[PDB]
Amino acid sequence: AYTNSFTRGVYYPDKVFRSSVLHSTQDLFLPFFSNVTWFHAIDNPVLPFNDGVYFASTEKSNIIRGWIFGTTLDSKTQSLLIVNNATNVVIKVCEFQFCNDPFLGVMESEFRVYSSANNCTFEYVSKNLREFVFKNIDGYFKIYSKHTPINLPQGFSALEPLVDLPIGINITRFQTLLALHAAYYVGYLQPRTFLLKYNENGTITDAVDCALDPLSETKCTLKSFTV
Amino acid sequence: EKGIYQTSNFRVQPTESIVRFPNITNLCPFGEVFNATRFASVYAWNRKRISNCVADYSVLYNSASFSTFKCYGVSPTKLNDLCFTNVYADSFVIRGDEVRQIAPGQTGKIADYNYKLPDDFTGCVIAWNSNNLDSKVGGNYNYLYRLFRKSNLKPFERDISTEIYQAGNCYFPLQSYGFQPTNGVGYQPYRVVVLSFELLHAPATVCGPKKSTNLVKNKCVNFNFNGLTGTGVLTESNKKFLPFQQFGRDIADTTDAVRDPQTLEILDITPCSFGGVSVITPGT
Amino acid sequence: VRQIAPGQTGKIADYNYKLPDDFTGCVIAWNSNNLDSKVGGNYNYLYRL
Amino acid sequence: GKLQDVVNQNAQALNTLVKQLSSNFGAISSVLNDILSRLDPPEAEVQID
Ligand SMILES: *[C@@H]1O[C@H](CO)[C@@H](O)[C@H](O)[C@H]1NC(C)=O
Ligand SMILES: *[C@@H]1O[C@H](CO)[C@@H](O)[C@H](O)[C@H]1NC(C)=O
Ligand SMILES: *[C@@H]1O[C@H](CO)[C@@H](O)[C@H](O)[C@H]1NC(C)=O
Ligand SMILES: *[C@@H]1O[C@H](CO)[C@@H](O)[C@H](O)[C@H]1NC(C)=O
Ligand SMILES: *[C@@H]1O[C@H](CO)[C@@H](O)[C@H](O)[C@H]1NC(C)=O
Ligand SMILES: *[C@@H]1O[C@H](CO)[C@@H](O)[C@H](O)[C@H]1NC(C)=O
Repeated sequence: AYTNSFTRGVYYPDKVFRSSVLHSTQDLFLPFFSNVTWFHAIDNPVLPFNDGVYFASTEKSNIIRGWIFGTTLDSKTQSLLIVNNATNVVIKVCEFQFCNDPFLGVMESEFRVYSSANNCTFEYVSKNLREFVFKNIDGYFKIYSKHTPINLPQGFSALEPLVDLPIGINITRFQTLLALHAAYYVGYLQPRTFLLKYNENGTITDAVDCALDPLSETKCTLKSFTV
Repeated sequence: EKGIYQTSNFRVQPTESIVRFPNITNLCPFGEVFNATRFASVYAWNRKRISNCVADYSVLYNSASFSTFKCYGVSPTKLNDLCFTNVYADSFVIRGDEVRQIAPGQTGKIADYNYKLPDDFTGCVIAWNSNNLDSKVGGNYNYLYRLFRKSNLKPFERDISTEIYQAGNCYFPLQSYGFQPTNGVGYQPYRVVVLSFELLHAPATVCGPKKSTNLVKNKCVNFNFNGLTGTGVLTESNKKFLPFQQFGRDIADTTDAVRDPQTLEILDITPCSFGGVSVITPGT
Repeated sequence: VRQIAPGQTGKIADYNYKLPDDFTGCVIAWNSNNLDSKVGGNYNYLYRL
Repeated sequence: GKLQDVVNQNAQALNTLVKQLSSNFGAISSVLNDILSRLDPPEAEVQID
């Protein structure tokens, strides 16, 4: 199953405020109108994470829970675990013996996402649409998110980073965690010099992808949205 | 001759210097980087993050106990007065003649097989002797390094593979360190550590030892925000920084607003009033 | 001895002798084991710390 | 148009001029004070140049 990613996967490329300036950034985003793979959960295969993932997720009950990023998903290989416990956000990097079908039970009943770990170098703890973006550059993982209300709308919405983590892991494949007793969409990112128009409040509220079509390329060249 | 002549430039001078640093007293532990009992093998070099700390690099510097302490993209005496997001401390032990190999654009066994620095390396490389501690009679073969592998490495990548190398002819790609205290300086161990600084506009967490002073507004100041130096008048503003942004930027990529590291408040930075000075003279 | 040059730092440079950036001269040095190193110690030589 | 064009051209040129302050030209950074605060004169001289 596939679908079309209208105006999604747009994140603040830099840590820096800019106001009412049409700023052009070359960086790997989700290309406009990309062709985003849809999964239905009424289904958790091991997908590549070669150059980032626009992991959108619309769901109504927060059953989408966790993210798993491995090279072989075995004990020996290195596995990052972003597990969102609905009580406290948790992250770990630990090299795990993974049960093929990890999940949480719930009034909570089960926590059955793994079997064992050997060594590792981190742990951290703390009607709707929820977008997320995950990238790894030179061992620096960067996560962006956005929670917007909708009961994929071609409505533009900026994405702001929340966490970096120096995993240093050579990631190429990933996963997603679901809690039994929920559609979610994976895109792939590529280097696409987006030209983004911050408004007066400094929020990215429109953008053009330079390589979409001749109109977009022209817009890019003139540093303008109207031509 | 009679006329109006554009002679000079009127530029208000700053009155005082403002230095504002996040107030953290945690002095971060270089000690077990440098009196670390063991560093791992150079192929499995040890990473450690350094953040949320105050680092006196000068006391490290004048220690004079290091054979080679040399710095790129930054200067040892200058880098006391700088604030960084992260400090990456990579340490290991390598041979003697090959300490020069730890630099960008450098090749050889360890560089092309164990550790590369990028061309745009913005850190500091240090190394000292370890005869008393890394060279034992009869041989200390704990230290190991990579010999054979398919390709060349990218900056700061770790390869800890033990797969038997395929020449065509099968050899162990890793060979160890036969180390006597009796040998020449060329065949004398070196304790090596390199710090690469993550220069980012994210909230800096490792900062030099400097007293952050009081903040004064609406008067020409010579300011320094987390090592970002400048001059101007700082006023209250309404540029709604979102909680993650720190340095508002101007068209010319000069910082135009800053979130104060101590009180997370935004300050607009306007260059101190300046202009041209022209002189009107009837012909002398 | 390499420390004796413009742009060079350390104990002797930052504490005993600096050369200017625009230095227009010539630096020379040679060994003195036979003449500057005596058994048990010759502590005549001194420097600033 | 003929008047408007004039204005635009001048304005446009100025913008380009200003934007040219955000280019490295091979230096380590496009910000002067950044180099001033990171390197000693013997090395900062080349970047600044
Ligand atoms: C998008 O996916 C659909 C599958 O429904 C396929 O027909 C189409 O060729 C794909 N287009 C691109 C550009 O990948
Ligand atoms: C990352 O892992 C894959 C195997 O999943 C491997 O083919 C690739 O070479 C690795 N990358 C690096 C830089 O080692
Ligand atoms: C921890 O890593 C070492 C390699 O440094 C490995 O030999 C060991 O098996 C790992 N720990 C466990 C419990 O497997
Ligand atoms: C900026 O924010 C203010 C209030 O926070 C709001 O009134 C204004 O409409 C916002 N600007 C834009 C372009 O939405
Ligand atoms: C700075 O000190 C103030 C108290 O004077 C405190 O409220 C604030 O959290 C401190 N900030 C940092 C970054 O240390
Ligand atoms: C290591 O120990 C010595 C004392 O033997 C001390 O002077 C030095 O400061 C220590 N290293 C660091 C980085 O503090």
